[PDB]
Parts: sequence; structure tokens; C-alpha cells
Amino acid sequence: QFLRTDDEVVLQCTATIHKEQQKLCLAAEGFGNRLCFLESTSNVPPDLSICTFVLEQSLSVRALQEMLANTVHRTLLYGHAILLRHSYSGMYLCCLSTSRKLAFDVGLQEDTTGEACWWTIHSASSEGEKVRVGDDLILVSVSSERYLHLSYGNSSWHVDAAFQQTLWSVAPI
Repeated sequence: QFLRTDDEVVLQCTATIHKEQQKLCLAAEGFGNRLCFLESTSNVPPDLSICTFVLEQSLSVRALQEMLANTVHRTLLYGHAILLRHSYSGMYLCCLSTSRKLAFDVGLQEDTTGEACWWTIHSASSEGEKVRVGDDLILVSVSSERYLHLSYGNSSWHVDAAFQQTLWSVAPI
């Protein structure tokens, strides 16, 4: 099928270290420090509740930038900028100002009147083309131009906005 607005989705990525490969799910809590993290699966994550986002909006870069400039179930299209609402908290995936150290932190917030909560979707291989479920998506922050990135810390996997890309699977469920 195709990805549409109002869809409840789950973002997954593949984490391979020491030849050990696993699927990780993007997750977040609204109760406290508003940062996203990653869950292991199996491919179903233990706690799926907090791994659900809704594709609330889909606009063109020009449109979004026009709407914002004035202030001073559609199908998702490649190159378009989207808005992912976190179901549990009702807040939105955003690119923050604080650093993870070249990368920025990824978290949740409420105010969507800005670029920080907008992510343009690109293909790994299609401008304007329809976004089909099962495709590997690259997510770029409109505000910072950084990628939603799979990072590896001391002992665990983290998610941030870095200069390097990561392929994500935006599955419905």
C-alpha cells in the first residue's frame, strides 16, 4: 500500500555490531526527560505502546516554508516534509538544540510552529514519487539538515541527528 496521514506507524532500523544483527524500534516517553531511545525486538518490541507515531501532516518544502514565512488522508510523497505525532504523549518527534558531539539530540515537544519538528523523507536509491510501505526511508531534519541517525554509545544504541544517514522502516501497526 502507501503511507498516508493519520497513519499509526513504527520506525525501525537495523543495528549490526560484532556480526550480531537486530531490528531496533524508535521509542519515547513524555514523562520526564523528553528524549527518544531504541528498543530491541522479537520482530515485535517488548513494549510497543511507546513505539507508535502518527503521520499527522505532509507538506512540500516550499509550502511549509511559505506558511512559516507568512508568520514572521493524503499520500506521502518523496521529498515532502512530514510530522510524526507520538501517540502516548501526543507530542512530536523533533530535532533539538542540545548535542548527543557533532550530532543533535532527538526528542519530543508540543510546539510544531517551526522547522524543528519537520522531517523530509528521501529514498536510499524519486522526487514527488509516491511513498510505498516496505521502502527504506532516509529522514532529514528541515531545521538542522541532519539525518535521523542510528548511533552507538558505550554499550548501547542511541538515536540522534547526525551528519551521516540511516535507513528506517516506517511500518504500519
